[PDB]
Amino acid sequence: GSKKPVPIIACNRRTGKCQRA
Repeated sequence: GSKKPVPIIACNRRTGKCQRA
């Protein structure tokens, strides 16, 4: 608990939906 990083997510070619596994 120090900094506020950001993971990676996968986008989808459908109903505005994007997220990681």
